Amino acid sequence: SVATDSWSIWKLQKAISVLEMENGYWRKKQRAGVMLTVGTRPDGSPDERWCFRVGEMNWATWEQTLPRTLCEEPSG
Amino acid sequence: NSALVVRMYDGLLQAGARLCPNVQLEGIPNLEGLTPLKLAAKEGKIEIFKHILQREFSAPCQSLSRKFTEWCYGPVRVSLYDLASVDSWEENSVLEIIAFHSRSPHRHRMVVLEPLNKLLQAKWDRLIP
Amino acid sequence: ACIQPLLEIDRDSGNPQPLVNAQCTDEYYRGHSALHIAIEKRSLQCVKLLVENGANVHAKACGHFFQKNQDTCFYFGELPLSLAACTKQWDVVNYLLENPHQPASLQAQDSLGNTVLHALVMIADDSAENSALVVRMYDGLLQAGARLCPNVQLEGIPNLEGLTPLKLAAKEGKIEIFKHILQREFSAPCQSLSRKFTEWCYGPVRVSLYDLASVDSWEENSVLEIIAFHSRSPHRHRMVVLEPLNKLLQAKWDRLIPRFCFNFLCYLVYMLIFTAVAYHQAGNSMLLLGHILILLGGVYLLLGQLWYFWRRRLFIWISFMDSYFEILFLLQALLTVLSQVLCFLAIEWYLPLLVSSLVLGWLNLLYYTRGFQHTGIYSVMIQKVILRDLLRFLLVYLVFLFGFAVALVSLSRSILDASLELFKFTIGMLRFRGVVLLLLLAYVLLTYVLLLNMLIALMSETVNSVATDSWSIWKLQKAISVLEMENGYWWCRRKKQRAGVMLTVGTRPDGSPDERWCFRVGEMNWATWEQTLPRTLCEEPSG
Amino acid sequence: TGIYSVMIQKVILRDLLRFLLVYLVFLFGFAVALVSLSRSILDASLELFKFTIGFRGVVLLLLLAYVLLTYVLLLNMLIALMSETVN
Repeated sequence: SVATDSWSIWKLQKAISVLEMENGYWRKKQRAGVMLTVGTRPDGSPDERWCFRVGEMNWATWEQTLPRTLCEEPSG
Repeated sequence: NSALVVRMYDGLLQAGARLCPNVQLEGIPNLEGLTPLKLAAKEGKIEIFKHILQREFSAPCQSLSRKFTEWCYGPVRVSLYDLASVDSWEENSVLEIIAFHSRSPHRHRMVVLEPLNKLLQAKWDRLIP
Repeated sequence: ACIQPLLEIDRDSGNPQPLVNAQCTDEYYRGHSALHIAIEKRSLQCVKLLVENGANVHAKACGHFFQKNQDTCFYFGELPLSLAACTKQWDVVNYLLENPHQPASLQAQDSLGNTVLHALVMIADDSAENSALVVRMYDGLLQAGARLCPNVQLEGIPNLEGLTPLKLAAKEGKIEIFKHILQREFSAPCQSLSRKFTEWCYGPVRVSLYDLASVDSWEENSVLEIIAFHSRSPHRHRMVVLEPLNKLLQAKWDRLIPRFCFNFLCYLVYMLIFTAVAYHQAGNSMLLLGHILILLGGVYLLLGQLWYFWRRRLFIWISFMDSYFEILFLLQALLTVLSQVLCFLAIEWYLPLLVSSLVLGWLNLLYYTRGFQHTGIYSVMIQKVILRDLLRFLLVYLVFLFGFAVALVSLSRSILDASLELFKFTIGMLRFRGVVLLLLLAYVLLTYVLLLNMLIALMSETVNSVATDSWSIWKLQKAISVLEMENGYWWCRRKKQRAGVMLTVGTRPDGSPDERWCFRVGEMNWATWEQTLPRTLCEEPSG
Repeated sequence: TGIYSVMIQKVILRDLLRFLLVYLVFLFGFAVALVSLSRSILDASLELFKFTIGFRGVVLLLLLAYVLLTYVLLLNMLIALMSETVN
């Protein structure tokens, strides 16, 4: 039970180092996500938000129902 | 506890979409200036934080969700996670509050979560040099 | 509802480049056709509608999103049939095979030379549902290939790297489809597709025959040779414990014990002579003869190691783990010959270097302790511990010793001398004075912290499933030894004996008799009484 | 102490076969290295035995590698004890 927690603490240390490096010495940061138009608000205006993409592969999705997609075709 | 809490939280978000549509309730700060996500990150609540980051609404009030699927092809899919308060661009991000502000013994667990994991791995791969 | 009207419109307009076979242009998504989309959306009727209107059922989808080992890429056989097979759609595969308009052929290859069978190999991740789908789809495709193209051995088709699907599963490290292919049984009339047959069954005991088509290390580019030398998967050792490979390597090791013991005796005499010639440095003539013998032995061993690094592909997979031990032996022999060359010139650095070339030699004898079945596992565990823990501990200890020695040379007012003093201390056998005592205490405390931390790597390795894995990795080491001993290095024609006994297993889809080199394996199963009795070659237990 | 005696007999079952052989080979190598550094071999071996429990830089590197080998053998006996530690 301690091994996964120690691995998480190492991930935390690496993240703290990443944040201190993103702070900069004495540059300006860089957003990592891509701004995308997800859909429609209650307003007619579309809600466009900075999304970060994560790949997934599931071999059990054949019996399950397909979720709603933003793009019907894999683009970019 | 957490099942009831997330059920009540999503139910209140749905009722907010029904009653006050032009208002983003999760953007409301407290006197210390925290949205509910930043406060969940600071106070160390794992289950609600993980739920908000992995939140999908299949309802007509789909705009409340933060997890979308960009495209699905065969077994593979690309999911989208919102980075409203998460990205370290703006002041008082979720990562900045977890690393520097929150006092919890299990805070590291929040870094193992799915949307933060790939983001911090990519930023580590960028900041290796 | 628009598809058949659109295709009727394009057919009535007389289009030279038809709409149905139109493929994408973008380099990301190149070659994609409407048939691929109809297959991915799991619609058999849309596939039939597209095929009846002249769909190219062999259209290759060779974009960057396809045919890739890259991130966020889905690799299958670029062909529509391979897409339907990899996505668990048997009805679509059967329609693409048996339609009257344009049947898809199983011999078809993509831009990488892979058939649909290679594609089923490439998408395995050794998961339960995945490997179940892979073996079921693979057996169904083999049966349909026997029915539709009977004179064709589909498993014999090589790709651009020159691999059958079995060799491709061996290289890519896919265990479950590999394990299934080695012991396929068909209770159908298509018994010739199997590789496991039953020579005779009497009650619970039975003798099974395993085919050795690609398995035997007699032929070139075998499965054993690519598992030992070519595949880079972390689970290669598991693949050696599988039943026909296990029994085959057991028989070959039991046959090749005496050559191993002869090489052990020769190297032990070599090390005794090298230690005796080093310990001394009428009698001068004997020492000169011993030095000449050591030079000749080191030259022979260096030639053997040079041939080994010449014969092994990509420096034995860049010597990351298992082959580095042989590089240690090669470096020891190189230091031996360099020390002899410096002693021939009588330089001042001859006698030190030779001594070094002694110690590593007495470490390299540990190679042979991989034998004898208990110290072999002990050596495997010792090599796993010394692979990464001892190197990092020595590096951090060297850095700490350099810092402490630099502090000692700064406070006292050679660098090496301080290091030597630390080494002696390592064996273990008034404000400035208190500060120096505190510095020595801090150095000893850091050394103790490192000593306590080095146990944690061993504790994690004991946390790992070592019981199933240590025996398997020892068997892997024994198999590598069997292959290298079968080579001979200069008596190269020694590896000229096939294993097994050639037997007529059955009839092919072709009329010709099925003749294959089979290996006999005894089995005893007490649960076969509810099951149906299998077809036997011999009715009575013979030989 | 009976279970301790069972563990001790199982350990001496495993120490004398592999550990004694590797330790004897290491002692012969170290004594031969010492006799090379100097210019009674048994005496040197005994000195080596004392060292085990108890040109200059090259001798420091040889002693450091020998101490590392002693630590590796101790860690292998700890790994054997850990394998015996299964429930």
